[PDB]
Amino acid sequence: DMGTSYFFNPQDYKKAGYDLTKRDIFGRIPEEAYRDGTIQRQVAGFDDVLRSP
Amino acid sequence: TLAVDEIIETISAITPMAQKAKKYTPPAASMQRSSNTIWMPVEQESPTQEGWDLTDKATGLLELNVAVNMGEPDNDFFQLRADDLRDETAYRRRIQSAARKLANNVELKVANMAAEMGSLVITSPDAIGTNTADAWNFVADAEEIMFSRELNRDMGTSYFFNPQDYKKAGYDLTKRDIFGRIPEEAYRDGTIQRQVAGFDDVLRSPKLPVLTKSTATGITVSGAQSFKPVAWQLDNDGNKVNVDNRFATVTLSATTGMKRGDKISFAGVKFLGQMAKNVLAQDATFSVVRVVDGTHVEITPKPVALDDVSLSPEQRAYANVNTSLADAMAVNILNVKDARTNVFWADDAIRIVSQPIPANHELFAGMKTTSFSIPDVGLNGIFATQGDISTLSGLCRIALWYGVNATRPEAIGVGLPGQTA
Amino acid sequence: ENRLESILSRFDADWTASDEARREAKNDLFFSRVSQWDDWLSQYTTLQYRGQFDVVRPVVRKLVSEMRQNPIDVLYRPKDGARPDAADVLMGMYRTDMRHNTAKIAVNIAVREQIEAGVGAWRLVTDYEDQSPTSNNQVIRREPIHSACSHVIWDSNSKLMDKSDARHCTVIHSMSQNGWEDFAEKYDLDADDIPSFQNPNDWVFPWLTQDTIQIAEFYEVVEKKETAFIYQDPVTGEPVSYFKRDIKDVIDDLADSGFIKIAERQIKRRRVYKSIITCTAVLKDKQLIAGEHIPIVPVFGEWGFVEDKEVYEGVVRLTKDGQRLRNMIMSFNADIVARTPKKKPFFWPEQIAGFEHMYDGNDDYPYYLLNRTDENSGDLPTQPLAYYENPEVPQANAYMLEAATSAVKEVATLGVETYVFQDNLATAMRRDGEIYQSIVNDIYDVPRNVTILMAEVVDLATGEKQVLNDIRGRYECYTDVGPSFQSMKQQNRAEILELLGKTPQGTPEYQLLLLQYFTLLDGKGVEMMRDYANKQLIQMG
Repeated sequence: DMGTSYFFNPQDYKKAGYDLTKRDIFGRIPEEAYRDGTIQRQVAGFDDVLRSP
Repeated sequence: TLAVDEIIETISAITPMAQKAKKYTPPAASMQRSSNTIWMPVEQESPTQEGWDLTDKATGLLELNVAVNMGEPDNDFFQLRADDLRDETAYRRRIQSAARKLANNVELKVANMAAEMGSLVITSPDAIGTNTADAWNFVADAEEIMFSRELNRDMGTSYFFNPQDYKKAGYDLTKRDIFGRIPEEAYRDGTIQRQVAGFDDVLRSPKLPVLTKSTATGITVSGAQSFKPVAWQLDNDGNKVNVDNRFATVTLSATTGMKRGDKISFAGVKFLGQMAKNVLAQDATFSVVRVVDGTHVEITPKPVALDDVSLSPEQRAYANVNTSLADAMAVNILNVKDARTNVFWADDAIRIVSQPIPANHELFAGMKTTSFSIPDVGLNGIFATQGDISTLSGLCRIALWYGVNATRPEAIGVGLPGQTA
Repeated sequence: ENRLESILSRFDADWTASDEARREAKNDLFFSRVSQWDDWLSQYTTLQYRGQFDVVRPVVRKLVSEMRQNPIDVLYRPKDGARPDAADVLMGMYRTDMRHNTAKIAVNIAVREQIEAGVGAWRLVTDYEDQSPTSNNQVIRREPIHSACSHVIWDSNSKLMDKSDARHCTVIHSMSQNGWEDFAEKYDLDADDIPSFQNPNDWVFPWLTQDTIQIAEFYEVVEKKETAFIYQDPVTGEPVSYFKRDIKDVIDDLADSGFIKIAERQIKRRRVYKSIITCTAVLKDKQLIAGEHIPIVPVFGEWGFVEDKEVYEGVVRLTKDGQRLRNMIMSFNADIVARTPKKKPFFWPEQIAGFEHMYDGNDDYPYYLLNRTDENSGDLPTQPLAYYENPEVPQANAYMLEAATSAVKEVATLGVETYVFQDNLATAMRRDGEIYQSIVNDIYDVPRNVTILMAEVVDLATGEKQVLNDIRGRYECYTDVGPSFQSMKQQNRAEILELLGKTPQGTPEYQLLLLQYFTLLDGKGVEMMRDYANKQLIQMG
C-alpha cells in the first residue's frame, strides 16, 4: 500500500531502453526511450521504476 | 526493551470472487425446520411433435429443481489472559486479523467450489506462454463453449486468471513489437485488459487452486446407465421426496485414483445445443463431485441422452448429451498433469447462502453478543465475549455461518493449460 | 534549475528551521488533548498503575471560555479624506460571506490551538456559488486548519507575527483513500497515482489506522511591475485596469463598448501562485490564485525570536513538569494504598494453636484465648504483642504533591486575563481583513460611489463570460477591529444604541429612538411601530 519500487543499474537500464528502441515501431513509448534515455516511470505494474548509479 | 505502537504491515489480501458471488439470506425461522435446505425450480424446457393426427401423444409437465444448503460456522475462538501485557497489547489487532482471515476463508471456499464443480473444461496441451495470442485463445475458447451450449449469460461473465497466466498474457501483449492502447497499457501496468474475447470481467485471483493430476488409467463404464430427469421420487414410505438436478451416480469398472474435482469425459458422448438439441463437435465434460464406494462416482452434470428410448418426451426435452453410456465406453481423464486452474463462470452460477446466529437471545445470559460485519465480503457474523475465572481469563469468539452453492455447475468452467503427458 | 528542486529546497530549509517549535507544539497538543502520560516508549514489565489527575484542563477551559465570550471581527473604516461611506460595500460583503458556520468554527479552532499549543491558523478560499453568490457568481469562505504547527510551514525568513513578509508557505494535506479520491476529483488530478509527502504526524497513541496519503500546497508571492492600461470612463473620469486581468477576454470589448485608451503605465503589485506538489513530482505548476497575499492567517500566543529562531508558547508548555510530577506522586501513593499489607497481629503458631477460629474476625466469643505452656520449655516466652504498622503516605510524597500542585497553579495564569491573546487575535483579524479586501478587489464586482449613486462598470466577453472591471481607487478603506455582527443591519442597530446610551434626553435622543424603531425587524406590531417612526421622521424633515 505504500508503493513499490524497482531500481535498475545503468547497464541494465541501457539494455532495457535498447529493447524498447529496437522495436521496429515508434508510437509513444519507443519515442520516449529514443529521445530520452528513460524507459518509463511505471513498468509491469511497479509504481516507480528508477536507475540507481 | 524499548517498544513502539507503529505496526509493520506485512500482508494485504484481495478477494474478488467473493465480491462477484451473489449473497442470499433466506428466512431463518423457516430454515430452522427445513433442515437448512431450500429448493429452487429450473427453467422449464418443453418437447415438440410433428404432424396432424397426434392422438394419445399428449405429454405432461415436468419442472426440475435444485437445492441450496449450508455447512458449518467458521470461528476465531481465542482466550484472553487479563494479566499478560503481551495479550493486553494485541487484542484489538487480533480482532482485525480475525475479520481479514474470515473474509479470506470465505473467498477461498468460493474458489475451491468453483474449481471443483465446474463442468466446462478447456484444456490445452501447451503452456500459455508458448504461442502468440494463446491467452486470448483460452478466453475465446471459454466464450465459445458457453455460446455453443447456449447457457444463460444475462447477468454477466467472469474469467479469473492465476498470477502465472496473467503475467504470461501480459508478456504476450508486450512482445507484440508495437505499442498502441492495449500493449501500452499492458506495458505501463500489468493489466492485459478489463474485457477479453467477450468476457466482460477478466481478473487475476491470487488464490485459485492447483488441480492435481489424477492417477486413473484405463477406467471403463460398467453396464449401460440411463439417467432420467425427475423432479421427485417415491421413498420407502410412499412419501414423495425431491431430487437434485445437478448430480448423477455412475458405476464404473473401478474408481481408483479418482477424487473430488477430477474432470472426465466419456468417449463418443458429445455435447448438445441445449435449447435446439443439435450435437456439437466437442466431447461432453463432467466433474466428479464425490467418489462413493469403490465402483461408483457422482458427476455434477447429469448425462441425459438425446437418443435414449426409455425417456418420456418431456424428459427427453432436457437432454444435454447425444448418446448414453454403453457398458464399455472409455471414460478418459482430462487433467493429466498438475496445473493451476483459471476459472470462468456466469455470474449467476454461484451463490452464498448466509444465516444468523441468535446468541443475543435472553437464553444466553453472561455472554455479550453483538453483530460483526465482515469487511470485503458482504457477510455478517456474531462477536461473543464471556469472561472466566476458572482460569481468570476471557473468551472471545467471532462466528460466521454461511455456505457456498453452485446452482449451475454447467455454467462454471475450468481452464487447464499444459495438459500434455 | 528544476522547479521541483527549488520548491523542495525551500521546504526542507523551512522544515528544519521550525523542527524544534513544531515538535514542542505537537507535544503540547498531545498533553492537553489525548493523555498526559506521553510515555510512548513502553516496556513489557508488569503493568503499573498510571492515573491522570488534571489541574491544567480547568484552566485551559476557563481561558477558552473567556476568549469565546469576547468575539472579535474585522471592521472596515474609510481612510483619511475619503468618502464618508467608503467601506459600506466591502463591509457588507464581508459580513455576507463570513456569517456562516465555517468562519466561526475556523476562528474558534485557531483560538483554542493558540491557547493550548501556541499557534493556530485558518485559510481563505474562493468558490463558485451559483445559488447564493456574494458577487460575480462567487463566494469567499474561511476554512479551518488543524494542527497548524505541524501542517502549516512558513517562510523561514519571516520576522513578523502575522507573516505578511513571508513570501512562500506550504500547507500539508493528509487524507485516507476516499479523501484522496475526492481531492483528485476536486483539483482535476489523477486518482490512480497516490501522492506522498513528508508525514507531519506520529503514531504515538494506539489508533488502529491513520491516514497516510499526503500532498502539499505551495503558495508563493511575487512582486513585480506589470502593465496597467489607462482608459477614459464613458460616464466620467478615467479608470485604470491591469493588462493581465483583461489581456484577451475584453481587451477589445472595452473599446467596442466605448472606452478609449489614453495611456499605458507600469504599476507594481504582488501576485500569488499556488502549486500542488508531492515528494517526487509537481502536479499543478503555478496556478494563479486571487489576492495579493498568502491566504493563510496565523494566530500566535507568546511569540518571539530567541536567536534567529522562532519560539511560540501557550499556557501548557510550562506546566508539564509539575503536572507530570503530580501524576507520578499520586500514582505512587495509590500503589501504597493498594499493594501494602494491612495491620494485623504477629503470632507464633503455638500461641494460638487450637484457637485459630477465634481470630478470623467473627464475634461469637467474648475474649481471645492463648496458650501459655509447652512440653519442652515448660512455659511459652511472653513477649508484648506486635502489629503490622499502618500504611502511611511519606512526608516527602505529601510535601511534593502539594508543591507540584502549587507550582502548576502559579504558572498556569496567563497574564494577571487574556488581553495579550485577544490582541494577537485582533492582529490576526486585521491581517485577515487585508487579505479579504485584496481578494474582493480581485474577484468581486466592486461598484464606485458617484456624487452625481452606485455605478457598476462591467462588460461581457464573446464567450458569454463576465470579466470584472475595477479602477485603481480601491484601497479607500482600512482595517480596524470591532465586535462581531451577523449583518450590517445588526451593526447599525448597535451603533444607534451606542449613540443613544451617551445622548441625553434632548432632541437627538428622540431622533435616535425613532431611528432605532426604523431599523427594527418585522412582525406585525413592530411593523406598526416602524411605520409610525418612519412617518414621524419623514414629517419632521
